[PDB]
Amino acid sequence: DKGGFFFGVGTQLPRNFFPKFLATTSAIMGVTYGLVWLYNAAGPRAKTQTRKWKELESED
Amino acid sequence: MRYGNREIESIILFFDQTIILYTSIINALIVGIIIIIRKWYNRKGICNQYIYHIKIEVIWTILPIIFLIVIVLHSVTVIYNLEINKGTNNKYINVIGNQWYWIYNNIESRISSLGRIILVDQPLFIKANNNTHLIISSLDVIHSFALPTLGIKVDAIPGRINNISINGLTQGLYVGYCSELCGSGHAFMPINLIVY
Amino acid sequence: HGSNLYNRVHGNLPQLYVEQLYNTDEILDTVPHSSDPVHHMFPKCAAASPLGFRPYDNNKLWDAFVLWAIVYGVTTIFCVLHILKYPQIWKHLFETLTFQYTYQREIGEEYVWQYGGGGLNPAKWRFVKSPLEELGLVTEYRSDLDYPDDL
Amino acid sequence: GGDAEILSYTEYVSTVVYPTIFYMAITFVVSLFLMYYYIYGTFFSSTRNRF
Amino acid sequence: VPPNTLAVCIDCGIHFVARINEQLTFWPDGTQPWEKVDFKAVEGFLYKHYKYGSPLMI
Amino acid sequence: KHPEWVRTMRMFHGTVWRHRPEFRHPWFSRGSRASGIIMLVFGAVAYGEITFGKRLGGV
Amino acid sequence: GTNPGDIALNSKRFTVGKFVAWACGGWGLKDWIFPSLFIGRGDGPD
Amino acid sequence: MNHERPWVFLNKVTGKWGACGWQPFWKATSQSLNYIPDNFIALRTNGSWVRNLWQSSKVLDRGLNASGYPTVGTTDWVRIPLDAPLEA
Amino acid sequence: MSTNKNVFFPPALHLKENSIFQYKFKNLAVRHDAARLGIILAGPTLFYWFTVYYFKGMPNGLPPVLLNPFVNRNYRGQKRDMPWGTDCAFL
Amino acid sequence: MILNTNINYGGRNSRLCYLIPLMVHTIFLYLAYLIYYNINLINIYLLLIIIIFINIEWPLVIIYEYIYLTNYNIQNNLLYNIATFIFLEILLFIGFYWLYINNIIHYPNNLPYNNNIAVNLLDHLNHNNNTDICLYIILHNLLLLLYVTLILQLVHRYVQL
Amino acid sequence: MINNIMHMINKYTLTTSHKIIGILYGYMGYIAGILGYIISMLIRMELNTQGLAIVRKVKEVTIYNNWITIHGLIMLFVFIMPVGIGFYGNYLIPMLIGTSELSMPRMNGISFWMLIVGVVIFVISNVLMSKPISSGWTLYPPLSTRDADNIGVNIDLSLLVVHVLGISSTIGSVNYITTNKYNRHVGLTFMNINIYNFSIIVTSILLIGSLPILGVAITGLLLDRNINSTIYDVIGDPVLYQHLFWFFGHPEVYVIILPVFGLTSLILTSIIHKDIFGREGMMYCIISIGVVGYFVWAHHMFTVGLDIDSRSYFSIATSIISIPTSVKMFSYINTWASGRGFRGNNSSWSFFSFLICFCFGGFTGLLLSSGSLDIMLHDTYFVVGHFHTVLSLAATFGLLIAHYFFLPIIFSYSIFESFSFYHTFLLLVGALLVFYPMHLAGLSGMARRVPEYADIFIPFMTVGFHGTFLLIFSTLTFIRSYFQFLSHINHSNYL
Ligand code: HEA
Ligand code: HEA
Ligand SMILES: CCCCCCCCCCCCCCCCCC(=O)OC[C@H](COP(=O)([O-])OCC[N+](C)(C)C)OC(=O)CCCCCCCCCCCCCCCCC
Ligand SMILES: CCCCCCCCCCCCCCCCCC(=O)OC[C@H](COP(=O)(O)OCCN)OC(=O)CCCCCCCCCCCCCCCCC
Ligand SMILES: [Cu+2]
Ligand SMILES: [Cu+2]
Ligand SMILES: [Cu+2]
Ligand SMILES: [Mg+2]
Ligand SMILES: [Zn+2]
Repeated sequence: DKGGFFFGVGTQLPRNFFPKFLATTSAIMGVTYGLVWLYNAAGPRAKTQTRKWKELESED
Repeated sequence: MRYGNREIESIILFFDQTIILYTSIINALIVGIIIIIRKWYNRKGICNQYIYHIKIEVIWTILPIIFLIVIVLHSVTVIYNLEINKGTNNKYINVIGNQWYWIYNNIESRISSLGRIILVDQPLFIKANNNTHLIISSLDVIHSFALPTLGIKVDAIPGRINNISINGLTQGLYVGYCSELCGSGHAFMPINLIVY
Repeated sequence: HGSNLYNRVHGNLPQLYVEQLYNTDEILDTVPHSSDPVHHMFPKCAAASPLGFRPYDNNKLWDAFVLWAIVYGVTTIFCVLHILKYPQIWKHLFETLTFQYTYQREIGEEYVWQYGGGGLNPAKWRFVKSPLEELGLVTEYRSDLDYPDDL
Repeated sequence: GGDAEILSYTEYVSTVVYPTIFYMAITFVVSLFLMYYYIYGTFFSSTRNRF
Repeated sequence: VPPNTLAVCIDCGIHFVARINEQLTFWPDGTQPWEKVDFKAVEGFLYKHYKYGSPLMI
Repeated sequence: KHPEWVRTMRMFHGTVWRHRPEFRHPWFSRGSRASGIIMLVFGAVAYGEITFGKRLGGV
Repeated sequence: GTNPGDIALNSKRFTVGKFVAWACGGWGLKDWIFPSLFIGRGDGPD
Repeated sequence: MNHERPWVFLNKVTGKWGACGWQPFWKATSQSLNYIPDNFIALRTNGSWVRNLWQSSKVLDRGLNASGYPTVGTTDWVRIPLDAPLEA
Repeated sequence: MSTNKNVFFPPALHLKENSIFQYKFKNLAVRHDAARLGIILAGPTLFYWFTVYYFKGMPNGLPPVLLNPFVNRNYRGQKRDMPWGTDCAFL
Repeated sequence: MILNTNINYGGRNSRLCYLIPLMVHTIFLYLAYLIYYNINLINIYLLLIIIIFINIEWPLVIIYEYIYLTNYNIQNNLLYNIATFIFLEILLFIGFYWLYINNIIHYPNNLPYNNNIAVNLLDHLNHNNNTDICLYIILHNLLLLLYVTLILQLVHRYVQL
Repeated sequence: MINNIMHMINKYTLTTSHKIIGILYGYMGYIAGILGYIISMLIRMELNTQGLAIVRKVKEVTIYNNWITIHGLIMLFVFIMPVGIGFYGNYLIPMLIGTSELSMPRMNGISFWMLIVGVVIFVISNVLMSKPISSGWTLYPPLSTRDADNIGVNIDLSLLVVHVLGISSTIGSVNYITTNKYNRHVGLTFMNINIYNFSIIVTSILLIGSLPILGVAITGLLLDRNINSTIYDVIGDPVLYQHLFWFFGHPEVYVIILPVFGLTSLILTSIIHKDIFGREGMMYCIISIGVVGYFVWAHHMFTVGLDIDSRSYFSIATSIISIPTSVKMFSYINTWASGRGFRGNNSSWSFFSFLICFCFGGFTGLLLSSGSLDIMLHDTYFVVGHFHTVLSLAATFGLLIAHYFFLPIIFSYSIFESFSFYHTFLLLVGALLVFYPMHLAGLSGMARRVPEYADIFIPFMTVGFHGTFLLIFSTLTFIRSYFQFLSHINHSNYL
């Protein structure tokens, strides 16, 4: 019962550790996924990846 | 949907057999590990004496062996099936891997601007259903003629003349790569084959 | 710890410790004695743990510096050497990570986006427009930057 | 702790190890058959609509 | 286990007694006694060792 | 009077007892540590000359 | 199994130790802004 | 560190008591293997205040006339030290 | 007591042979080693010199090898700067 | 008196723990310099003098430790290490032979000259002979080494008996 | 304080104590691991973004090639072997058999300082000097000898780095075998020494037998570069170079892996409070893996042009080597059963990750054994997925088990379990996102050692981007946790 919400003392986990741990790791995964989506939606992209190009070379 | 060759079909079927075997083994071990972990975490089923079982050990050593001889035999036969079509050819083609471009019968092929990395200005043409012999080598350094969708991947090594047998069944353009580090322009040294 | 020289001299074969008044360190190159103090591996940790203390205190500047050097020293030396020898690589990295560099991006265009599921499959992809220019932070893309011509 | 379940060698082998292996064998056979059908589409005729 | 005490392995229930006997030997420099030596010189050496200790043969 | 016998006893009865046999030879230790120093200097100088391209002979 | 040392010089809001911890490891803005969650009950005799 | 030894609050009008003291606390981190924490609530003591509290509980709950003890500010609480067992 | 005694004044042992050397050659292993040495010294060595006596006034008629053809005098235009500084063999 | 320890070799601090690595560093940077500038940084003879001088330490400690610290356990450790070192040398020789016979076991080859019979009187035995190999002088050297081997074996057995 | 400074320097340079040499090996190994990780982050940032976003020029891809080659060399020869074999090998081997020191105390110090010399030469050559070696970690000629981007001397300095590392490894191996064979205390037979010692012995036997061949190959490269011979030229045998190098290549791999098996076995005995299931079986399987690894070297050259019979033979031999590792995996699974391993221990969870990842990597690598199927998977990202889901998820996690088990013992401070949980779990999830996609990008034809890829492969590199961000977070967490390990409190008040 000592320690913080996300950390315990020494080799003693905080109360209800694993649900909190999974939730916080899921939050971190979501944040990093958002960062990747942003860097793909505003980072360097070649002219061959535009909607026109990819939709015209996906037919024949 | 066609296959583009028979050797590729054989390789694909061997791959599928191995995939089935490994997935079965993984499922068995997953069930076992699930039982073990579920018992363990609840502090159940403890026995410090259980550190030996002769029958179980002998059986678990034997079992992987019998299921592995089949895989080995199948793989060997697939290799020889790849290599039988030599000698039944009527066309020869020679391929040279230069520094970041290819040469077919003394005709150069470099990347183009119409395609990003896949297309080439000068393809290599072979006739459908006609067995051909490719004599491959390189001038400066080691490259690797790689068309893995037809089951061809052979290194072009300086001073070493490799000889592969290529056969096409589906008409069209197959894209391949250098598949061997050769320098700065290794990523931009594509291969194009046209089966007509 | 404290020297054992009195015992060594009053020991049983004192002639072996005559060398100890030459240019010679006691701990490293002198004959060990029956009553020597026990030497530990990390003496700082060995002396601090039984008193409840971690070996290094961040409030002391000397200790903070020593621990920084122990943990982050060679890392930052390597980074500094690399940045000094390859200024342009880190310049380009900074340009890319700050959205200053766009290869061939246009204004108002849509670009393909797919997370997984194998290679590009037209039945799974989406198309995305740049939120930065949707908001208004971006109106034109810088051209003074280095451009990988012939690619 | 006091709630830990401690079993002797004979009891553990008989009531834990063997049923585990039995279930593993069942899983092995079932997975083999279902995977072969999943990929090829036929239980004994290799690829479907091809042969 | 401490040097000269009666200890019990309670895994096996066995009573044992460790004991350390030191290897005090004459300095091996060629001045070793070639014939039965008496207690006098040995008495002096043992006294010095028991009071201050003697080097190790490392 | 055997030379080996004399050498042994000298090692035990002839020289100040040193824990380290290399320290039993006072000058050789000085020579060896000087070798270490000059090898460090040689390494540093060679590194500097190779990288910069000026071999320090023109200066 | 920890001796806090001198409670007086470690209870301040800004300290050389805390800044060093932030730079290298062990402390950060999450500790100043949210002490209820990242310091919480803390470790000591009850 | 040096703070007050643990004491006992006692409210007169309500007649209700309770121990108290200063609890040090620090940010949680790894411990030390070779160190069993000393007496921190009652520094430099053999920890007799627990025995004194246990002995004095019957005295206090039974009703103690603590008019000879100092008060705490302007409230109705008085401090009883646990240096020695309380008999009165 | 200590073996040092026999280190200092070792016993002296009487031998029937005129010298210790001969005594050590009554052992089969040393005799066989001497036999090997004699075989090597007698057969090959004496024979080898005999040959240079037998063929003292005759030439070496071995056909010389062919190393470098004329059309390959440039060695394909390959850099040959040895580390010494000049394109010559260390020899 | 002296308190006796276990039978192992206790271990001494020595300057060889870094001098040999510094010697390797010196040799390799010297080679790099010779490759780059085509001129030695210091005289080769001075370098060899330094190398020889550093390595005279081993015999001194060997003598002074055999005089004092030696027993059968230590002798066995030393002899086993010698055996491992000899094994390493044999492996190095095998590797160089591999690098030699690689292009000689593959008999077919492309040759500037002709090696087909019935075109000249000395062409069939061309590819099959490398005549310039100093044959009977190599024979004499082999005789010398046989002398050395047999003499040394005989003397070793003689002293052991 | 001159005396104190010189005393410290003499303590850490003249030493021969196995404990001190072990801690030094561990320190160097961790530092080189961090450096390799930084270079890996550079590589990943190059791959994730499109349009040579970091090098900006096709002519300058030599920087990316240098990155991959130094990443490989740093992470193989200076991260795992110094840590797995150097650190716990020196610190524990004398203790586990009850003896004072290793045999040949001086050769131990010589080994460590040879390693340091190699690291110094490598760091100077590949950073302070221009146009460094850029030929992949397998220095294939004629690319590494007859090229245009590899002409400087620093390339030769890197080859000499390989030489010094080989010397150091040989010395260490000889020392370990000798100490384990004769210094065992009375009553301990050769096959009753605990599992870790035996694995170290077999690893040492592996290193002894193969390193001279690697030395021969590297001397061949140096001679081709310097004296202008033709061993590996258009009139030479680059395939001969490949044969020699890869004859060393696979023994190195099993040398890397086996000590991890030994350490995991030992730690398991320590944390599950039960003996190893079939200890004799595990020891025999370890020696079997060691011996069989000397006959499979050419499964890395199935497309070079080997004879068809040799292709079949090497596929067979690779399957043979696959068997005993499966035996060991089953033995581990049964060992954990019936035990009382700690339910909240980073060591336990790292063991789980090690087991799962090694099984998956072994399977993926058993697919690659078939010669025929190696036609479609040679030099694609399938091989990268394989040897990163083995090296960076089974070897790394075994070393994490050892790290989280031996820190309290060495330093005497317990471990911050919640912190370590964050680190290990984010390392697991991030790494899986980076390497798992590679597998399906290899079956799809993506070649390796390319900074620029076709547009067909975007999804795999997006998932890799995600994984790289998670990896950055995990490694920062790890380093900050360790800094917090040796630092006293920073806050304290009254409640
Ligand atoms: C042990 C060896 C090792 C390790 C640890 C790694 C770690 C990583 N590697 Fe790599 N890698 C190789 C061996 C290794 N690698 C080899 C041999 C090659 C081929 C070179 C070539 O092809 O020529 C290669 C090539 C390679 C490529 C090739 C790119 C290309 O060829 O196209 C890429 C790119 O994705 C990559 C990525 C990574 C990443 C993202 C990590 C890591 O970020 C992921 C795991 C990270 C960890 C956190 C480990 C870092 C360790 C520390 C944190 C020390 C802390 C202490 C311990 C826990 C003990 N590696
Ligand atoms: C790091 C350690 C490590 C380990 C343990 C292995 C283990 C194996 N490796 Fe590999 N490998 C590497 C490191 C490792 N490898 C590296 C670094 C490279 C790349 C070098 C490079 O190219 O740069 C590489 C490359 C590599 C290739 C190259 C493919 C190509 O380049 O063409 C091949 C193919 O033959 C291969 C095969 C194997 C096999 C068959 C095993 C087997 O040992 C795996 C055995 C494991 C098991 C089998 C698991 C146990 C399974 C069960 C639980 C029961 C199932 C059993 C049966 C049904 C029989 N490895
Ligand atoms: C019932 C819901 C199913 C699971 C929901 C998520 C997946 C959506 C549907 C999957 C099939 C179509 C593929 C598209 C998306 C696949 C995403 C993926 O992981 O691909 C890798 C891989 C790529 O392989 P694949 O998708 O090519 O699988 C083979 C598919 N066929 C049959 C067509 C050949 O995807 C999978 O393995 C599929 C299952 C994914 C489920 C992941 C659950 C665990 C989560 C771990 C953390 C991941 C963080 C991501 C966070 C994103 C949001 C914040
Ligand atoms: C102390 C122990 C040894 C220490 C070695 C230190 C150096 C390590 C480098 C290893 C290899 C170096 C190779 C460079 C030497 C080149 C020799 C050369 O030029 O060979 C040609 C010569 C035969 O010339 P040829 O044309 O046949 O003569 C015509 C008429 N007779 O043929 C020869 O001269 C062949 C000589 C033998 C082959 C080399 C194998 C190593 C032996 C060392 C030789 C001297 C090394 C000189 C290096 C200088 C820098 C230190
Ligand atoms: Cu190429
Ligand atoms: Cu290429
Ligand atoms: Cu391999
Ligand atoms: Mg390849
Ligand atoms: Zn017992």
